[PDB]
Amino acid sequence: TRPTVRPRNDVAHKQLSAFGEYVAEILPKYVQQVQVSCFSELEICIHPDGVIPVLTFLRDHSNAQFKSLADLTAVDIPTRQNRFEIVYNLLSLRFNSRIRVKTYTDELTPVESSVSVYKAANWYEREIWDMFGVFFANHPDLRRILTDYGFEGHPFRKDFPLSGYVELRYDDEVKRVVAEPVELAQEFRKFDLNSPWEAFPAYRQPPE
Amino acid sequence: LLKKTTGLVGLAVCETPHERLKILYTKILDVLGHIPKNAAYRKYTEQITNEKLSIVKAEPDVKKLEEQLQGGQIEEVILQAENELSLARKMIQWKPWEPLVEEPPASQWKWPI
Amino acid sequence: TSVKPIFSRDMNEAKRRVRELYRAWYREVPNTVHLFQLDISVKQGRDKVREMFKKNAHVTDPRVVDLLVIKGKMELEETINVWKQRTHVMRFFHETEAPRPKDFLSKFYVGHDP
Amino acid sequence: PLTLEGIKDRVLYVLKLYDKIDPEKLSVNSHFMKDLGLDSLDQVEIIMAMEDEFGFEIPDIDAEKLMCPQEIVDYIADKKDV
Amino acid sequence: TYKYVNLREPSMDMKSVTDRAAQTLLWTELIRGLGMTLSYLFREPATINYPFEKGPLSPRFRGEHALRRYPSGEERCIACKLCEAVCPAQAITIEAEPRADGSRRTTRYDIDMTKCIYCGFCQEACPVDAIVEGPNFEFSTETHEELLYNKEKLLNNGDKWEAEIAANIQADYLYR
Amino acid sequence: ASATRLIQGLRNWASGRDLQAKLQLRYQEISKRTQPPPKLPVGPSHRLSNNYYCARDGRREAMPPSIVMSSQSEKKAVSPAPPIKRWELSQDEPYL
Ligand code: SF4
Ligand code: SF4
Repeated sequence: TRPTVRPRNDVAHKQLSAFGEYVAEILPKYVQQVQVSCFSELEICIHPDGVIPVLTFLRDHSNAQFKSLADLTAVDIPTRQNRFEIVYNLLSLRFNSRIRVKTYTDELTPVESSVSVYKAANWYEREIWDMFGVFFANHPDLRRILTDYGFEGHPFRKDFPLSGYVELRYDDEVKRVVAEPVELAQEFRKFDLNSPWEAFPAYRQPPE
Repeated sequence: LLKKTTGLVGLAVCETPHERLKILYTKILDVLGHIPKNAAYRKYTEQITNEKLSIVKAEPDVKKLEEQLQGGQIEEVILQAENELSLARKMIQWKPWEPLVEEPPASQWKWPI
Repeated sequence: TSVKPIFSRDMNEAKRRVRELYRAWYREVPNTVHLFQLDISVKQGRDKVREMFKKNAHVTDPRVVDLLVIKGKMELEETINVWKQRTHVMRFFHETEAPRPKDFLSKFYVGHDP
Repeated sequence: PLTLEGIKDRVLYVLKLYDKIDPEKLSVNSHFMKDLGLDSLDQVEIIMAMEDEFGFEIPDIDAEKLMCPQEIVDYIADKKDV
Repeated sequence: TYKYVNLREPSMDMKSVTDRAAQTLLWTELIRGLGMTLSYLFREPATINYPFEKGPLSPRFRGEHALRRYPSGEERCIACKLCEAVCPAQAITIEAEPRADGSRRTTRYDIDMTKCIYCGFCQEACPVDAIVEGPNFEFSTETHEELLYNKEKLLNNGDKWEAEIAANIQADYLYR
Repeated sequence: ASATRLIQGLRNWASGRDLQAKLQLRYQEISKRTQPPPKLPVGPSHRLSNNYYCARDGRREAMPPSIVMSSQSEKKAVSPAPPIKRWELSQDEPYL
């Protein structure tokens, strides 16, 4: 499996599994899962009441020093009752490593803002307000960042349509750019592309 | 030897790094004694802080202490000691050695769905 | 059924926040009609504010009306600070849109929508 | 603001300029919700008209308890000397 | 494995101090900047004489689309819709039916040239080299719907540019 | 390239650099616009034997992630990796 297959990094896998055990046993109040991917990325799935105590740990602890917040992300998964999956990506420049801190909320439960840990989060979770509708409590300036000013709805939710509900055009009667319900001259064509044969037997879920 | 600059902007040169590290490490251990002994955070932080304090007590030279503390400049080692102290003072108030406050739902971390 | 709130503990604090947001909008409407130089009256804009508050009047969940108050404060902040233009303020008034058929018979005549 | 009769006449003047209240039922003891038939937001904009007239801010907890003109004039009397 | 930009401690002997003060008072680096600008004044400029001179292109260039033909007059498109399944913009609309001799041929082959991102996934997905993205880039219109090509416009681009398209494919196809 | 030697010397004096050795206009030193046809090589899996795809199936060696902890002694404190080695200053040009 040399030329076309990605080489497995067992050293980093062992080190990240050990540090995942380390974080899981220092903070058992909030750590719910710890997993390491086959391409060696550590995920620490925590409880949403421990957003600040976990992230302040990894930023400040001398065996962690995750001083950089690379990215902050939500993922809409509507089949869960807590549909939004808040993803922190952290970079330790000291130990040359990356960690992922995952948590969850629904539309109505607020998540605590992590600007007290990473000021970088000030826009990112604000984008999570704009795109997903997740509210962040004790945020300095929480408002929209990317959508238009009168925009109704949160676009990256998966029940939100691809084109929106409204569209703009200039109207010379009122001398104004106006919004109207969206009509497309050509509809977006939906492609059912998924093959009915199982692609990956390792990821098979057990039946009912 | 009076290192002229640390190279990092906003991080000034520490004139007496050894006594500063000793004071910060003993203050870390004094704060960390208020955590219960069964907590893994106290065990691990006492272990690494005792290692760092013994390395600081074992080396008079500044640059050799920088190579064997394995944390870069000595001033960012001091900065990390201050961050660890502030962290431990927060960990006393948070009490995160307690059991898990709430189980996630049954398919909460099931991927793919 | 034990959930974590946003700001309000029950519906009374929630209605208090709804009421203070309504006060802020009601005070703001003449300033909005002046500095955006809108071609509506002050009474017409205040009727639109009353309409936008009565549209959400059916909600009994404190978290949902807390988010409605938060989004109303965001819209008010985009209004007071001139971040909206005249167009974003006048999008509440669907003025270029033709009136939709309401009864059964006109909806039968125009098309297939129920 | 000096005399209570002037404050009562001024409260009633603000209420009779407010167009939704029928002036036939507009009395000193006329309740806003169950007698006059107003929305809650109608009472809120009545209180804001009273702040326009009298010139001081009325908070939420002591404007929710102003359901008639007599409660309003007693509030304004209790927040001033008279 | 790293270097320090701008970590030069200047000399404080009277030679270097007087050099820096003469630079301050006599504007040495300003005359260096004037000298570099004067140096480009006497260079031959890089300006080509468009429209008479043209910018250099390669045979891989991805410009205007064209439906091609086999060397008998028969069109190459066998209505297989791979170019519209692969199309990242959904610019290609295809409808097909068997024509009067039973050949699998399109009746609708539309490309919206204002949706198109000109990335050439259609010509590399095409199994029979029917759709290509030719070398024409000077096809600006005065109206939006003139950039909404049907099958007639694309087959006319093929008939218009085939003498060039076939040579470009001939020059490039051993890299494909 | 067609500059006369008076303007060429004036230009080299004004720039401070020998400009003719490195002209930013391109001339006959560049490649031909017509090239011979290539013969591109094949990859390592272009073999007629010992080339079963189950021995070179990269996507089907991807495993689901190993769950290290799940909520259903005097061991050493660990870091996510060894600490980063201090970078060496450039031997080429450190500006020192
Ligand atoms: S142009 Fe090519 S890819 Fe597209 S339908 Fe025709 S034959 Fe298929
Ligand atoms: S070049 Fe790309 S975007 Fe344009 S028609 Fe081809 S596949 Fe579609």
